[PDB]
Amino acid sequence: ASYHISNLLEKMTSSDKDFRFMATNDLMTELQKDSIKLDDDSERKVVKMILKLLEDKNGEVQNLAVKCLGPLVSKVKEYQVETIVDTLCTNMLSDKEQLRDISSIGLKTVIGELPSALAANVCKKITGRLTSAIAKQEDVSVQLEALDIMADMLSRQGGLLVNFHPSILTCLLPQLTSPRLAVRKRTIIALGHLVMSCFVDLIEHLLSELSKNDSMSTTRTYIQCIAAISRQAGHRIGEYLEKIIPLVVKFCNVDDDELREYCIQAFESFVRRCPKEVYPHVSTIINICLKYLTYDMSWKVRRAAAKCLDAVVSTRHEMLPEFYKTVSPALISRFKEREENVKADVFHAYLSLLKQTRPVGETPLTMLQSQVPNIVKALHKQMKEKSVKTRQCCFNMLTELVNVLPGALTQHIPVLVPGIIFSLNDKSSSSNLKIDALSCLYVILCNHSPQVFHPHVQALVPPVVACVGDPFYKITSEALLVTQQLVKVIRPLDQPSSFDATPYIKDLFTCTIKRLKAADIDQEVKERAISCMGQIICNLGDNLGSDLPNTLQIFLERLKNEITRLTTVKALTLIAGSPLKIDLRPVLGEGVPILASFLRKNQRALKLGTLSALDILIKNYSDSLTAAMIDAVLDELPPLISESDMHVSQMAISFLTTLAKVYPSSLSKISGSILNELIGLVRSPLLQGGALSAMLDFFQALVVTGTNNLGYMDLLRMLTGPVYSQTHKQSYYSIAKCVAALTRACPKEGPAVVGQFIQDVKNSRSTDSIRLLALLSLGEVGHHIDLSGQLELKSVILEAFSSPSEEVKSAASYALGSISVGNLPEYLPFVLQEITSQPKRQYLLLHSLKEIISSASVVGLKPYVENIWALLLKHCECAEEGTRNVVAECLGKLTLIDPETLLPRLKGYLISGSSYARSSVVTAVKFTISDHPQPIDPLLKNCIGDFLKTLEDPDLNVRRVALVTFNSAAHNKPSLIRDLLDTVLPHLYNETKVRKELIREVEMGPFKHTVDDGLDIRKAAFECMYTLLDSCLDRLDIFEFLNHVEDGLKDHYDIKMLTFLMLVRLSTLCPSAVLQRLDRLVEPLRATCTTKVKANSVKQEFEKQDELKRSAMRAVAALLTIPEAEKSPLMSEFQSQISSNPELAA
Amino acid sequence: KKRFEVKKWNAVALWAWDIVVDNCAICRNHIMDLCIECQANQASATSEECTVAWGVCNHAFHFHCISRWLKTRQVCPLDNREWEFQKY
Amino acid sequence: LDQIWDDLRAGIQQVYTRQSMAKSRYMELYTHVYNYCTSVGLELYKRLKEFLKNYLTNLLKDGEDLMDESVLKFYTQQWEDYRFSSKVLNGICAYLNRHWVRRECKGIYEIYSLALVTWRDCLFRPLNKQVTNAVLKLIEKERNGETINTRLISGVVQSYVELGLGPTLTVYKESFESQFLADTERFYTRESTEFLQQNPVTEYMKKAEARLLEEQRRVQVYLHESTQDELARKCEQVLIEKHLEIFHTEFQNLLDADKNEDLGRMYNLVSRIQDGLGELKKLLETHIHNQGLAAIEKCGEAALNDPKMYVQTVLDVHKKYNALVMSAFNNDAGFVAALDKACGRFINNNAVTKMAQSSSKSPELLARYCDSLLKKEEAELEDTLNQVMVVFKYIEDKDVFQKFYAKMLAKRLVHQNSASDDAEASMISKLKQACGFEYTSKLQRMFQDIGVSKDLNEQFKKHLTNSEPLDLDFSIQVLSSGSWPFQQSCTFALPSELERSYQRFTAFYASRHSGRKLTWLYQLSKGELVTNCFKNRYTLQASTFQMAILLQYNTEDAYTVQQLTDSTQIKMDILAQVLQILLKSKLLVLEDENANVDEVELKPDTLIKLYLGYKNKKLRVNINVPMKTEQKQEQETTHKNIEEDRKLLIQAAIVRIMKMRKVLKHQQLLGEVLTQLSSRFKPRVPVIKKCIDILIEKEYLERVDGEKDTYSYLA
Ligand SMILES: [Zn+2]
Ligand SMILES: [Zn+2]
Ligand SMILES: [Zn+2]
Repeated sequence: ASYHISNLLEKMTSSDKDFRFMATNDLMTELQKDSIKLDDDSERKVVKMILKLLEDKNGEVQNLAVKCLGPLVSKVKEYQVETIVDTLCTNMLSDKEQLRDISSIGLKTVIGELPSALAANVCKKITGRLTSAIAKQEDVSVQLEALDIMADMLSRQGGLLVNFHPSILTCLLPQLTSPRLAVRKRTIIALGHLVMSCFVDLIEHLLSELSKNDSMSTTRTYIQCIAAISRQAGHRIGEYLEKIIPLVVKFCNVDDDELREYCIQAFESFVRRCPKEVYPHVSTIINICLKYLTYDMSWKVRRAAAKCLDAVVSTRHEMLPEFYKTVSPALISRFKEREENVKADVFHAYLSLLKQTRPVGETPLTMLQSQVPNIVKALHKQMKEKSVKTRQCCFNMLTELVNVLPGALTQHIPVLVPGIIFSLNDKSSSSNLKIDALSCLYVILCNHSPQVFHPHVQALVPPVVACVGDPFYKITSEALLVTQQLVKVIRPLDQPSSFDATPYIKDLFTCTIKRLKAADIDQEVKERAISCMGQIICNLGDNLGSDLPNTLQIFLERLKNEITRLTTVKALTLIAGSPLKIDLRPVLGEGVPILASFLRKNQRALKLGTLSALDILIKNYSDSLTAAMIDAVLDELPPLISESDMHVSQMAISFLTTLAKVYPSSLSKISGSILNELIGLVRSPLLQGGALSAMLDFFQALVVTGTNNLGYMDLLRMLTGPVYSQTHKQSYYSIAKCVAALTRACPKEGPAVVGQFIQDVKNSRSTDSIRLLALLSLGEVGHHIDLSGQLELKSVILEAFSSPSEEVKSAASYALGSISVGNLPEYLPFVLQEITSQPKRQYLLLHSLKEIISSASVVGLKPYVENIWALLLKHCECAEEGTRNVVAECLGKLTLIDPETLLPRLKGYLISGSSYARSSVVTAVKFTISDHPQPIDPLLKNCIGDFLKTLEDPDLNVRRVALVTFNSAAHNKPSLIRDLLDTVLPHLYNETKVRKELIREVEMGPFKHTVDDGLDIRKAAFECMYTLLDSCLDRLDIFEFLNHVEDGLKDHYDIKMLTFLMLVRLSTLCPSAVLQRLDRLVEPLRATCTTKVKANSVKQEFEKQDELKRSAMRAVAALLTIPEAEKSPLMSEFQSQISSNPELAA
Repeated sequence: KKRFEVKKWNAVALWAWDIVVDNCAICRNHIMDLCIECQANQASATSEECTVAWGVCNHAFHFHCISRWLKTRQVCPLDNREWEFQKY
Repeated sequence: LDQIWDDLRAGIQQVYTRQSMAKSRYMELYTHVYNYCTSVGLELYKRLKEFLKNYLTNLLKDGEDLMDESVLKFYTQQWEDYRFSSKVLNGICAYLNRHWVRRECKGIYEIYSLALVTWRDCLFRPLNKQVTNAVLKLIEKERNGETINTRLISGVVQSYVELGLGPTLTVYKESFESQFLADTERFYTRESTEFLQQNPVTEYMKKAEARLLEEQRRVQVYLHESTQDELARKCEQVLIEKHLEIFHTEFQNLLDADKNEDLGRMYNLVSRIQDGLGELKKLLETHIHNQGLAAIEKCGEAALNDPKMYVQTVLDVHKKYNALVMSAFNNDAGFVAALDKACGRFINNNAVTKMAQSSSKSPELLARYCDSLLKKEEAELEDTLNQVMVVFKYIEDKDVFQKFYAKMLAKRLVHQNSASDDAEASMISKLKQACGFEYTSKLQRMFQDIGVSKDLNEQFKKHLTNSEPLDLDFSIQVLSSGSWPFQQSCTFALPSELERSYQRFTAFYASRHSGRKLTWLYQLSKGELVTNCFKNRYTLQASTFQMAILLQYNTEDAYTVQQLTDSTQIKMDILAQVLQILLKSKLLVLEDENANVDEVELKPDTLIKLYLGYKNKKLRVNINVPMKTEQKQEQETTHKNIEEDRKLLIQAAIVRIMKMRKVLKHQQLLGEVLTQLSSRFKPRVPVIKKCIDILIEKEYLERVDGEKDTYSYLA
């Protein structure tokens, strides 16, 4: 307020602690809200007062005062803030004491509460005060506290003081010598935080200072300090090590017990400084000083070694072999027991190794096997150790171990079990142990032929069955998880066994109902219980006491929670379709409808599983199905048949396909929404695979049923209806697929099929749309059934080849091509035949043939292969340059069929042959590169170059086709490029250049038109580079790339938009080689945003530059979003015109 | 033959002003017994709270005899220095 | 008029094939339009208009049936040419542009605009329902991995844009963009719902990131800038947000299983949907919370009395998800918040606090752990120490931590097992900053005395040199009664062998501080005893009490438990506990041989006899060890104590508050009380009430008659 601050300052010298306290409280509430009422006087008083109170005879008040500073600083003119600090930094040396301490705290507070323009001098002034302070001034106390502040500030506000650093360092370094060691520590902390801001000029004075003072003077301190910077810097010390590494070692020999620090060094050194390979020199030493015990003080040594070996192993993966083959398996396991803390670090190290091995001459895993029995022999002695901590390591070991090698422990289950069991008992309030053991056991039983455990069942159950009935739940859940697997171990239903499990059923089943029948224990336990019981039912059930019906009932019941409910569904889907045809008859009755009930909880999971269950049931419990159950589901379906959730859609379509598969009769109800909803799903652009396959299998099993108003002809009209009355390309494709389905189902054909030509020929006014669905139907149907009948069609199909519409023309190409498969000998020859006969249809016919080769049959094709191939090696009549592609795409598809005896053939037209032969072949091989790894890949990886690193420099468009083939490979399978980069790249870049000879002018008055035949090949060159960018990028000489990128910024507009973006890519990706050439990349970028156009230009002419200009900034922009070390070159000429650019680009 | 010798002894003692003797100098009763007030008054919420209180100056009083005192003045009634509690 | 229309047409036709021209010939035609105009300015026009319509129409025959990358190769190659040619025609037709209409009163000429307009009447022919499809098919190709010639697409779009009436985009949108995006919606809608049904979500995430990136160049390279922030919106719309509950449920597993680089990815992906990053935060808070409660649960009972276990468990939890929030969630404040909230929640109310029936158990454990660390290596300690201060932040009953930390630090400064005075100091430095100053100072006063006592000792050390030495090596610690938690106690007859050190010092101290007086604490003072009566002779560290007893065995050999409780005058309630140590140690035996001593009912009658002989293989045995119940007794006690201070602290607040307001309403005051006390603890409301009450009884406050639930300060 106003009079407030006045009244407060009085109450602030109120002699009564309470008032001075409340006055200072009420004063601080104020100094927080809007920094108002600041008299440039009221401040003077206030501050002076606060600083006064900083020395109040009562702690409670003093405290408030210091807590007042914070909000103060940020609420008063810059000189008053100057005052504070100064006044605080001065009391620092006060001859009172409590003043030095509270003044000290005060300082820290201000510091913390800050930032931007403010914090300027606010640390700056300070920095100077601490400096003289930090000077060895024969008062530690002062130093020690200044050093803290120096550290607390240097880091929370390191971004600045840049010009103070050299001045800071110069007062620190000498302290690394302080007779009080605590000062040495405090100082190192400072150095550490110091380098976070550097600058690039200071990381070296510091290091050198350290490398220099490596003059044998006592106190291995400069040691720690090196390690210290390593953790903080790391990167910044990666270009300073050749001298480092050796110096360290040379000293490491020195038999002292603080030698651990050097390891600490090597560790910290080799955990952050990656590209610094002195790996071996290190491993060797560690392993040698890793067993440094004698007979005290040593051990911290062993620790460091252990810790280091741990580091190494956790990043150098490329060293697996070396690891498993030089002391670590052999000499970690060796020292797999010792003191305690150290023992622990040894294990941890190994784990890292196991984890490293974890991938996804003579392999890692194979080297691992070789290790056990050694691993096992070791653990075996450990596993029986009093330490709870140790045994836990044994289990987490075997676990991870077995998780790496799913079969790892086969030859040893017997020396482990005692180990496992042993720990399943007690040394307590360590529930971790019991749980960790319980997990290990679970993992084991999950990846090992069950037979192996049989002899051990007899003595493994009691301890498990007991853990289940343990007080703590966490233990009970695992116990139940093991029990469930333990069951599958003695119930083998997949691979028949001969182990009598009967003598364990009771006990197992017991502990479980005890949990499943509760409702007081954690839900986790309630689910692992239903899960388990479910398995207990699915697998022994059969000799399961008569306590089963009672239990099945239990499930039914449990199924009415929002917890229990989903887990039981699945557990019930598992009890169904289980070898031992288990009876679920009772529970169906009120449960089935309780299931449908779920179908309305819009809960993805539940829908999916509930449906997945209503299916098994119906499938294996048909008779017991009451018509009053089925339609109790049917009703909840329509919303499930939406194009919004295909999976759910197809899941539910499977259910109907089942209902009609084993319960026809109910069909009646399949007409309401249901039917008039699948039919809708058919007309969807989103319908594909999964659901479509089910949509087809459904219809095919609905007609066979024979049903009033749901027959063959009935349904065709339903599908092909909406079309025959006046939307999306996919629609027709799905429709024809069903039509065909419903056709191959009821082969009463000719009516429909013939009734599908006088549908095309029926041109005489026939919606261009019908002709489409018509042709597509003749296609799908023709693929399966033999239309070798009506020959009236061979022509009708071709007539459409001359349609004014692509949509129909293609549809015709497909139809013929596909129909060709229904009867391959009666059609294929015809096709090849017409291909040479009427060439006016070459394109489409060659596509029809593509369909044949593509997806035909594979046995029915081999015959004609030698034929096709002959036709395709002749059709390099370059007639249409679009045609040579279908061919190439055909040669390519063809190759795939027995590539071993076809690729070589192509790897030979190579030499001799013509521009087009050369092209076609290197284009056909392109249409061989698949997205997913294929059989050809191996062989392809080999012959590839003979087309590439050979086709890069021959002649003409052939080179272009080459580039494209290289672009096509490196985009979706560089696994065939890697080796070839070294050879290829040069060329790739060579094609990036301009061939002035490929450019002609076209003058006409003032107007000139430039034709550049090189523009396209060249455009393909840069487009190859952009692709190397996403993948193969390390194998790339980063600068050759940028050399050439520079070349294409100044190229052609169409080529600029690419490189501009390539820059923005390289901005994020690899920045360092950018900045280095950041000045060379800007001249161009500038040129653009400068270039003008004569108003003698047409409107669009301009827009082009407007768009090209702002497309360059976009780059120039991101060229500034690279560590503001880019401001250094030369750069943002604020311009009135240019302004509007980074403006509208932002 | 059953003999023990003391070689060292590291003792520790607390110091208090000896101007009185485990006595509260406001009410002159006894820091260990309730202040004279609670002593006379009916058992109550207060009575069950009565104890000693020390000042950073190390003078002790019944929490009530001194708390009462401070109701008017603000200094150690035994050492003119602003009173500050410190322990209960 | 026709004398020119012919040769002018000759040239027009040459200009429209692409036969280079002669500077002179270009001008001849210019001239013809000049004369035809500077003689009709609609005749030459229409005639040009005709020539065009009857040129394009014919051209169309060359493509009417072209269909894929060919209408593209065709339409583009034809467009590029027609543009330039018209730019040249437009050039000749200068005078037709300028005089015959209006100029000088923008790159729009009419003659050219005449060319553009007629061609779009060439666009409606093939394009709208074709050249556009061929494009969408080619784009679909590249989207399926097919390397394509992008200039077949660029050319098209650039045309569309220009065929509009840069600024005009109707044609672009209407004949291409709209369908482009639609095709895009479905393309990706289909690819995602199918990849997800066939791949692990971690893999769909990798792909979606990729596609998004790909579709970027797919606009920068061959589409109009116009369609940039829309293709983007749409793509994210279909690639990221209709899969959020799938992303959500997976967010979990990506935590249930520490696969945290993907979390980073999911983060970067949802970080693209408005408010989409919200529910992620919710899920995290819940997660790290349960994740914390579990950790502690699994430590069962141990945790209840193992400070290291307990504090290390919380530490592990936090330390995992922090460095996880840093990388993965880009240190997003919103997330730092989840972590904090979760840590705050479980650290204060968990399985340990639950069974101890009080949240205050956590802070005490934290304090105990600190003690372990400061008793008798560096990187861990300074760091471990530092981590401790992290935990503390989350503790709500901070006064508790403070009481124990002082209570235990004090028991250290005095007796034993204090590490370097460094860590000790370093931990003070750390508290000076989190904790208050009234607290920090309270501690300072303890360190002061120890120092003071130190110098005090060096004085007395001399006073003895300067005269008659003592029958032993004596040292003392004088602590200001007020600043220490120590309480004198158990009545005690002091063995004789000490009485000289006692008086000799008392006198000295009295000579050093006249106004002062000492109250000796035996329960906290020890010494070294020597044994010249066994096979081997040893030095045993012993609490005064123990010595008070052992020393008795310098006369006879057995002593009934009562014969002792009488002699040393050390209390049985306690005198018994000591004996038990002395027995378990093995310097005392009851009578019998079998030692079920660990749990006996030593009654006054029972005998305790010295055992002669055997002893520790070592020569220095420390027989002074915590009586068991001793700790559990100190604990429960300091809590009880904290219960008291709390009410006393509360009133203190009630007062100074009502003392600087003259009247306040119940709530008004309660709010105040809290605000102040918050940094220390959360006063349970019923307690502040029961407090305001007692203040009314102590006459510091009085209700305001004519206004219940309002208080006035009574001076
Ligand atoms: Zn009292
Ligand atoms: Zn006093
Ligand atoms: Zn009193």
